[PDB]
Amino acid sequence: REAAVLQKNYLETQQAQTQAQLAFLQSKFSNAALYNWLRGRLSAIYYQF
Amino acid sequence: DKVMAEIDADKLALQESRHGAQSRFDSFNTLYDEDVNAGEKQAMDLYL
Repeated sequence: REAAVLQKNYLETQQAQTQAQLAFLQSKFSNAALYNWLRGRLSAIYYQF
Repeated sequence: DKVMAEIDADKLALQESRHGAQSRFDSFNTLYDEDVNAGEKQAMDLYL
């Protein structure tokens, strides 16, 4: 039983680390929002060019 | 580490089964080594 409780604590640690990775993907500067803005602005400039 | 400790406690359970199997074997062996009792042999001789 104590081994299974330690296993559940391991799974909670895995959930917290996956949340930390998701927060890093949100909070990085080179996220999807920067690339979305880049492709929209560059499509406009590309068409006028 | 806790997995290994579970293995240790299971070995303790197995030893405690083996102790009772040992006591049962020894009690049946000392029952078998005396075929008749003193009173049983006395009752045989009294019937005779």
